[PDB]
Amino acid sequence: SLALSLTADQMVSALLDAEPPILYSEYDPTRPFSEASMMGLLTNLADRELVHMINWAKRVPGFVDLTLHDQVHLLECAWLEILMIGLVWRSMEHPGKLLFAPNLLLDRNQGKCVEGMVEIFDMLLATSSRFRMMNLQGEEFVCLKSIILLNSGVYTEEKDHIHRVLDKITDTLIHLMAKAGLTLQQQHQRLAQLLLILSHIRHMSNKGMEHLYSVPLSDLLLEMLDAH
Amino acid sequence: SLALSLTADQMVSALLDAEPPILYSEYDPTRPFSEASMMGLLTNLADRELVHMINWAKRVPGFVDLTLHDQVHLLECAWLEILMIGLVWRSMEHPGKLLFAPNLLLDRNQGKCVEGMVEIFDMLLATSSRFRMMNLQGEEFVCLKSIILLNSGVYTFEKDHIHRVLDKITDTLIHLMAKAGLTLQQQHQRLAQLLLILSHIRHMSNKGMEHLYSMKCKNVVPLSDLLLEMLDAHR
Amino acid sequence: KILHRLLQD
Amino acid sequence: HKILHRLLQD
Ligand SMILES: O=S(=O)([C@@H]1C[C@@H]2O[C@H]1C(c1ccc(O)cc1)=C2c1ccc(O)cc1)N(CC(F)(F)F)c1ccc(Cl)cc1
Repeated sequence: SLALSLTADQMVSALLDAEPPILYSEYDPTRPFSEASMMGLLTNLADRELVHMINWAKRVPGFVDLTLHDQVHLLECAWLEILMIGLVWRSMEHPGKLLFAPNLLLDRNQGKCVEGMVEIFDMLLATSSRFRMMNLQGEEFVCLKSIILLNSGVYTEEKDHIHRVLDKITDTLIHLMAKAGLTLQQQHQRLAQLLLILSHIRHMSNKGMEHLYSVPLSDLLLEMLDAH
Repeated sequence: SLALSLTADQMVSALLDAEPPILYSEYDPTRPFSEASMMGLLTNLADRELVHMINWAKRVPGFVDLTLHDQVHLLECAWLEILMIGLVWRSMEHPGKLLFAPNLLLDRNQGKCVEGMVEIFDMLLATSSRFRMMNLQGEEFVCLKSIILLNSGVYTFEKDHIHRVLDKITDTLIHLMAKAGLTLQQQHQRLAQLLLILSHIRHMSNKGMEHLYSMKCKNVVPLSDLLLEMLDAHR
Repeated sequence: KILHRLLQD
Repeated sequence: HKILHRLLQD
């Protein structure tokens, strides 16, 4: 209800303020490097990121209006997509590389250190390339990330309240683009371009899980997984 | 590319004219269904639908402009999504049911036939429900289906060409909405609503490919060489 | 579920 | 090779 009264500038302000921090990995450049150890680092990182994501989600306008049940479902559905879009965002200024952490920058080399992760790696790289090409803005990014949270589990009422919040975020994206000087035609085109990328992010998340079920996992990650 | 020169009305007319026909299921076996007979019917239907899909795709403006290899890639990526959005579309005026063919209308009770088809069944039903409540129009549907064809494989690769065509279809969707009388806010809002449903259609396809892959290994029904090739591309 | 404790905290 | 190619060419 508080979400529906926000102006677009206030929505952007709220999302920006809610942003989680960028976490460090335990990567040691001296330390030698195994399939298991690489996955170990990433698992350690993702697990800590999940904690922040959970508390970030509570700050996404509209999210606290849902039952504990529905909050759990949305996060279970979206968490990998959300980690992935975060990764693609912070990797934008690093062509050909993925910035998993400020002290963990990899190209598709040691992505092959894990069986099949190279496939996901290339897809993540392509997404980062696409964001870079479009010159994706921070304000646009936080909008997209919130959309993923609200949308990915929505098709498995408060489902309509979620659609109204989603509509608000759409309004906010358009407002941002109008301010950047885009013509109305250019606004609709860019909006579509951004949302179609969300189909690819869903694709990447699904392919990731499939490879997973084909690694060490924290108890929190395990709870999330056998939600898929 | 001729596709960029088309007007919005011309684009719509071209897409409508390109629509494949609605095929019938084999009229045997009939209800009730086993997992074998169910998959047999659906596999047979899907295989024949694929042939029409290929001829539909070569008629989507901009598609013929791509190299043969890029054409193959897009169809390999999108084919199940395209079959699914088609299914959801023709199931719209049959709430609670899926119209696989005019003589093959199924409910979720028949979905438990070959688990986990019931999970995908429910996802398809939900999508149909959403389209119906949104009063999705045929002109909007053909735009969405063409977007799926061009977009679903574009980042697994001129990509600029495909993106210009995609923009053209966005222009066409808005054009359709504006003349339906929607306000500027309603316009971008419905555009977003429709495109977000595409991420769910992607999700359904992914889960569906897994299932078909398991069926291949379970060897419950012999798959066509064409279907195997479309499937193998996702392995 | 740990997710509950974190969501409820 | 792939059947799809053939179906695409004709
Ligand atoms: O999708 S994967 O590539 C995944 C994506 C990327 O690399 C893998 C991975 C990752 C995630 C969790 C984890 O326990 C280990 C690794 C990534 C990651 C992304 C963003 C981020 O902030 C942190 C980590 N993957 C498949 C694999 F197993 F082959 F690697 C994957 C999928 C699910 C889970 Cl739970 C773990 C890994």
